[PDB]
Amino acid sequence: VNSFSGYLKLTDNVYIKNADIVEEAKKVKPTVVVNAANVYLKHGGGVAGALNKATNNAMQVESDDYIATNGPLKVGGSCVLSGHNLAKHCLHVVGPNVNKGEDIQLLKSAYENFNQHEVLLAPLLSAGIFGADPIHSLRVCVDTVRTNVYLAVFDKNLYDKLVSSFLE
Ligand SMILES: CC(C)[C@H](Nc1ncnc2[nH]c(-c3cnn(CC(=O)N(C)C)c3)cc12)c1ccc2c(c1)OCCO2
Repeated sequence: VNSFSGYLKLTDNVYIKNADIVEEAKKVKPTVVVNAANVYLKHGGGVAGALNKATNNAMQVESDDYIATNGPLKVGGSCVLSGHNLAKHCLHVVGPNVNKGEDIQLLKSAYENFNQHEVLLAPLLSAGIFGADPIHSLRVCVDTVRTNVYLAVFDKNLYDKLVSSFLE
């Protein structure tokens, strides 16, 4: 049903809210929820661990069967699988992990995957323990994504800093 509410409108197609992406998926019932994935789809930590636990491990079981036959994703790449009880589909997107020396330039490629979907509920790619500058990830999102993206950022201090810096 894609019933998003309580978002700040940053541009004509990018919205942001201080919220847990899991609670937003349960309220909104989106067509697509984006996972902040890694190349072997190991759903531990951050967004991935929270989405997988909210599916009672159904996401991990499906992802392990996908990887057994198809192998790992590339950094900047994505994979549509089931959204289970959270969404119709889950778009698993791998942003670069700059704390592990991956190329920050691939963050644009990671957000370009969003353009295949009319509307998405998504996290801020490559933030948290992946190490990218959040203000930079928000600018790449705004400059790259043309479809409707609703960003859920589960940290009030980070949310306030992003909004204040975007509005300068
Ligand atoms: C930057 C941060 C704030 C962001 N995290 C998040 N952004 C949006 N919704 C989120 N939910 C959770 C979460 C975790 N646990 N729970 C359950 C819970 O707290 N319960 C009490 C039941 C919910 C984290 C989260 C982020 C974004 C991208 C990343 C990244 C992290 O980790 C590495 C890859 O990429």
